Amino acid sequence: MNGTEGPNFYVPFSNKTGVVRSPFEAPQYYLAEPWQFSMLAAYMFLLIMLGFPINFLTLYVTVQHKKLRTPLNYILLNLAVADLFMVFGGFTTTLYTSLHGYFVFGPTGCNLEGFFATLGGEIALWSLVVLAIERYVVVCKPRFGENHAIMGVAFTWVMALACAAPPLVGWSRYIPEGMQCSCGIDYYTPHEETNNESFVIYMFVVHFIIPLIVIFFCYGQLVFTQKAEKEVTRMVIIMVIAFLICWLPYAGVAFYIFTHQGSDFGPIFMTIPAFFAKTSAVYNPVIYIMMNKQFRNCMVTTLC
Amino acid sequence: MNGTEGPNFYVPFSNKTGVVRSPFEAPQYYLAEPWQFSMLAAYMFLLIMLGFPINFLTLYVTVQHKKLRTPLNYILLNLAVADLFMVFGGFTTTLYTSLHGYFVFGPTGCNLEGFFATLGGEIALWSLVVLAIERYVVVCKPRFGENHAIMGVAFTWVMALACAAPPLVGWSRYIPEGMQCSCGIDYYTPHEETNNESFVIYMFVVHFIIPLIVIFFCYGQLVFTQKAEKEVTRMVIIMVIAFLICWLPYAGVAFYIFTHQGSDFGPIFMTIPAFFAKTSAVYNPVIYIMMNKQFRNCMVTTLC
Ligand SMILES: *[C@@H]1O[C@H](CO)[C@@H](O[C@@H]2O[C@H](CO)[C@@H](O)[C@H](O)[C@H]2NC(C)=O)[C@H](O)[C@H]1NC(C)=O
Ligand SMILES: *[C@@H]1O[C@H](CO)[C@@H](O[C@@H]2O[C@H](CO)[C@@H](O)[C@H](O)[C@H]2NC(C)=O)[C@H](O)[C@H]1NC(C)=O
Ligand SMILES: CCCCCCCC/C=C/CCCCCCCC(=O)OC[C@H](O)CO
Ligand SMILES: CCCCCCCC/C=C/CCCCCCCC(=O)OC[C@H](O)CO
Ligand SMILES: *C/C=C(C)/C=C/C=C(C)/C=C/C1=C(C)CCCC1(C)C
Ligand SMILES: *C/C=C(C)/C=C/C=C(C)/C=C/C1=C(C)CCCC1(C)C
Ligand SMILES: *[C@@H]1O[C@H](CO)[C@@H](O)[C@H](O)[C@H]1NC(C)=O
Ligand SMILES: *[C@@H]1O[C@H](CO)[C@@H](O)[C@H](O)[C@H]1NC(C)=O
Repeated sequence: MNGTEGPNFYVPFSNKTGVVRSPFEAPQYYLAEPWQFSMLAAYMFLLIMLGFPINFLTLYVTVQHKKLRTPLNYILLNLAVADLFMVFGGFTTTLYTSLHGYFVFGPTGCNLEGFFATLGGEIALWSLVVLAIERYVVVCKPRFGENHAIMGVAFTWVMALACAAPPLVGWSRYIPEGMQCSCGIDYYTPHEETNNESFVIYMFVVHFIIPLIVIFFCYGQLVFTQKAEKEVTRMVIIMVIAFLICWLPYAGVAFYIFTHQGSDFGPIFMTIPAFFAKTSAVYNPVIYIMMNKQFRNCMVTTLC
Repeated sequence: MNGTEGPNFYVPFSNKTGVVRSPFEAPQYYLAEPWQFSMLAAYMFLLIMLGFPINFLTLYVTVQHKKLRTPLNYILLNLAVADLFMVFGGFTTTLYTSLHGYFVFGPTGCNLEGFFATLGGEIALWSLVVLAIERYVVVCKPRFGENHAIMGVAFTWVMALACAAPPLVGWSRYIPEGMQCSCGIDYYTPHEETNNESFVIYMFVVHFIIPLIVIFFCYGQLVFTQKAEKEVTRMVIIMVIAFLICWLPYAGVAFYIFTHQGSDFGPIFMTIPAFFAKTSAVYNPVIYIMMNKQFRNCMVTTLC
């Protein structure tokens, strides 16, 4: 093995020189310089200070304006609420961890950082499944109304909790990654007590591949088969593209590690894809403002 | 003396145990923990990422709309330009310095950090003198026009360089302060080679007290003697109040040090008032948007 396994961690750094220390006990300065950690903390402080206002505003405008009750309006409001849980439930721990260079709050802090990012990411993925079905029904007419949109909202939380929750209670586990200042699913160790292998297969099949198959089925039916409907279909296309840009690098590296456990990689290998993925809390309302005229006008009316 | 003086620095920390190292050579971890430096860097990254867009938008909107040519519009455009110089000329060095825990760029980096902050702050203060005169002339009628406003703009640069430039070329000097990750005027040492004492008296009399006398003489005329002119006067009042909030804590501490050289103070003593003062690069265009209806409508028009 080229890294160091402990009871509840896997450090991507060899202990042949004796310097490896648990990421729950001491700063991780042996594997990176302090200025590198301070870049993580500065990046996290930015996302917190932008994420809270742009998601609170999206929530506030939606509730204030009763005209915003299309399926798109409901899903975007749901994403704003899940984004706020990521910022305050999860990102507050990332920032504190990045300031000191390790999980000062220990395994509990790791569980908070990982759970809310896994929860929020899967709400976004299953929301895109809901919108793809809605677009397919609306455009191909093979009616999707208010009830179906709200039923879809509750559906996203059920599926996302079915992915984020078991690692809290004994199926897989959340474990620090990269420079050890963020947490994710354990792709690194067998750890039979938690049946790690079955959960990763379950996560990738049910909560990655099956949703993508549904989205591209509905899209395929769209392509091989009015102005207000076109504006919504155009935004959903960009929402899916943005999701792929955000999460595919992380998905590929995680799957590579899972199929190459113990291989020679360093802390930076997962650090960059992990922290790039955390932009997921911010970008959806930015698309919303740029690609939905009615909502953008409501925000200007509310703001001014 | 309760601190440590070297050839070009004064560290507010006793070298009785021998751990003091030059802030141009080594990280300053002997006087503060790494997470404290990381807090400075996260704060500076915030100010750069906010400072550049809000000031650039003010410049762009002002140039685009030919109607924005009042004396207030010219001064706010001048402030947006000086703010941009602060962000890219000065704040980039602060972020890098605060990431590493010391002035890796050395005395040149200290000169960049201090010069552009002193220049930009003095442009703001002499701009308030111009606005006070313009308000007193228009309201009390004892006519101020485009020529007067632009003449005032050039006047603010001449006065600000009369304060900021001599420390580059031998009258006083810029020296790190606090946790040593920002730079300002030498209030700490005699250093007769650069005639430190006479510059500090010159700075406080010519570039603090004389401008405030002029501002409060004009205001005193306003108080103890239409709708469009009231809005401008209201905005100038808040600009003055905001300036005093920003700079009075720094000015008071710096004057205390100058009259109690060598006394027992620590690094936090000047750190917080120093870094609070750096909000000066962002706040003026915020007031602009909230308190000038014409400019706010033009911004909304341009951005949408
Ligand atoms: C990396 O190796 C070092 C050196 O063997 C380990 O440090 C020792 O740990 C044992 C177990 O508690 C102690 O009894 C020794 O006193 C430690 N020695 C020193 C010099 O610290 C360290 O635990 C290893 N790190 C990991 C994460 O396994
Ligand atoms: C603080 O005191 C220490 C200890 O006296 C100084 O370090 C010494 O500096 C001399 C002069 O260059 C060297 O010859 C010694 O070898 C140094 N000793 C050690 C242990 O490094 C240090 O220069 C002082 N710091 C400042 C800023 O003046
Ligand atoms: C390095 C230190 C430099 C310090 C010196 C800085 C000087 C700044 C002055 C610029 C004048 C620009 C003139 C721009 C003319 C604008 C004309 C305009 O818009 O109004 C015309 C109107 O007819 C009028 O009566
Ligand atoms: C109009 C709105 C104004 C709003 C802003 C109001 C600011 C009030 C405080 C000013 C700072 C004064 C600094 C005085 C420094 C004295 C420090 C002192 O005595 O401290 C000794 C000790 O040894 C040190 O470590
Ligand atoms: C810093 C926080 C991180 C890296 C959180 C990680 C969350 C996951 C393990 C997310 C997994 C996935 C998605 C939410 C969407 C794409 C498919 C998955 C299963 C890789
Ligand atoms: C971090 C950068 C700092 C602290 C820059 C400091 C700049 C000055 C020394 C400015 C001085 C003043 C003003 C510009 C306005 C108020 C009066 C002074 C002389 C304190
Ligand atoms: C560790 O790295 C070396 C070098 O690439 C490799 O040969 C070895 O198989 C790796 N260990 C594991 C367990 O994969
Ligand atoms: C250093 O601190 C002590 C304690 O307050 C003080 O008495 C002394 O005057 C200080 N040194 C100088 C040079 O003022």
